[PDB]
Amino acid sequence: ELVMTQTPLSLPVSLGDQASISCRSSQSLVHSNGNTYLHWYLQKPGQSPKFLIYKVSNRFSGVPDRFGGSGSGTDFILKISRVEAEDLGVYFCFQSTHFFPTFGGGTKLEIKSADAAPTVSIFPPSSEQLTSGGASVVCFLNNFYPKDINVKWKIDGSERQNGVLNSWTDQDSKDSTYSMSSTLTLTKDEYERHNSYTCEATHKTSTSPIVKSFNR
Amino acid sequence: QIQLVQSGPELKKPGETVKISCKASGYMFTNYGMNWVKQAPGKALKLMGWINPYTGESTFADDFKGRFAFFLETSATTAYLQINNLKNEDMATYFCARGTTIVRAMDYWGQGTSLTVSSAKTTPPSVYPLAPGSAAQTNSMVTLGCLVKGYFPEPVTVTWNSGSLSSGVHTFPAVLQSDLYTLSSSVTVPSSPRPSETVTCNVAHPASSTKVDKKIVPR
Ligand SMILES: CN1C(=O)[C@@H]2[C@H](C1=O)[C@]1(Cl)C(Cl)=C(Cl)[C@@]2(Cl)C1(Cl)Cl
Repeated sequence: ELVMTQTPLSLPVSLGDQASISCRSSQSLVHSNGNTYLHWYLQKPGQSPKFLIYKVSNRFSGVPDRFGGSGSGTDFILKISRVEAEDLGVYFCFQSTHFFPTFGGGTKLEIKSADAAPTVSIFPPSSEQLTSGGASVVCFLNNFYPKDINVKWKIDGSERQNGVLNSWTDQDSKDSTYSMSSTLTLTKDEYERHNSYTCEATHKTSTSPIVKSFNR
Repeated sequence: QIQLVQSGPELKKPGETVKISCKASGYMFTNYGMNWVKQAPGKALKLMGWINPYTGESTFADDFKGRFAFFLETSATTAYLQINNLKNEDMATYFCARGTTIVRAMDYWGQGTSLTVSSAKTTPPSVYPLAPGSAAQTNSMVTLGCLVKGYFPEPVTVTWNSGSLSSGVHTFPAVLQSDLYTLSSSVTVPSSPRPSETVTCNVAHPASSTKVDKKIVPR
């Protein structure tokens, strides 16, 4: 199969700036007939993918001048001269030169902004959850930038990499930051077996993780 | 003019079969092929195959054999994707898309059809208050929250103070934990208006006709 590799996974840009993303095939896309069937698509959060560039450098009807596609053989580039807000979303390259057309893995065009440390808060199991026989400890790591962040959970001073479910919001519309929620779910027996519960957040904004803990 | 309108969201249990429609218009339905694309939550687009026009032949990627079928009701210019014997891995969103032979690409795409496969039965959520747990404290702002646990199917609608509170809120996508969904939502307000000024989350679950409010009190 033809493997289509896109880089980067995420490309932060400042509106108005230039943006360039790469697409590489494991096999040349040049067809025997002379054509190169390498296309580009734009998929907006929640919307249907939109046709942007066909056969490497040909703009689909209605597509803005600022979108230019280039390259050959196995290497391709899609360039956006002056990024507009309507261009944010996920770009996918697609080849149909070789039987069983394949898509690249996508490149998300996002907003760049200044670094921001996360605002971390920890919440012990509520009283009504406990009464009901459950015990979840939730941790919010809000409004941070860049998006890369790792969160660790320690129960009585030792790491717990189980019972943990994470969820992440999309980039914020007005302030371009990201947010994460991490909840450590454990049985009530377990919860009632330990005293200290910590939420450790590691982000480029610090040499030391941000730690939030509570001891029941 | 060209429109590809897909059928509504689908909720099925393993082993059932689903029929997703794609109603085309604004173009000669009999002159273009219809492609189908699968996209798993946050994943890449994956082409399932397509059904040629004048000929009626269907091609399927290797991953979609045996249980999948493509057919169309041309007299109504609609294309169908039928999935029999549903599996859990069939859970994803499906797109219908017109193909243009000369360019060997799909040009106009449908809006997408979400398909969920689960043995779980409808279930309203359990809403718990997330108030601080007597630690840390002062500064200019305080973050509060609500845990919406054990519901199904999606979605749930979360608001704060009936939607009056908007800027300080972050409602996170739901995550599956044993056939059931759980989501959390945080709100940050100035520490002076709380508990002074009430802060309450309102959780609604249409699927089960549920509407719950949970005032956050210093827990
Ligand atoms: C008719 N018909 C096909 O043979 C396939 C589809 C289609 O609509 C697409 Cl969209 C077009 Cl057009 C061609 Cl040709 C391919 Cl091989 C790809 Cl590129 Cl997948």
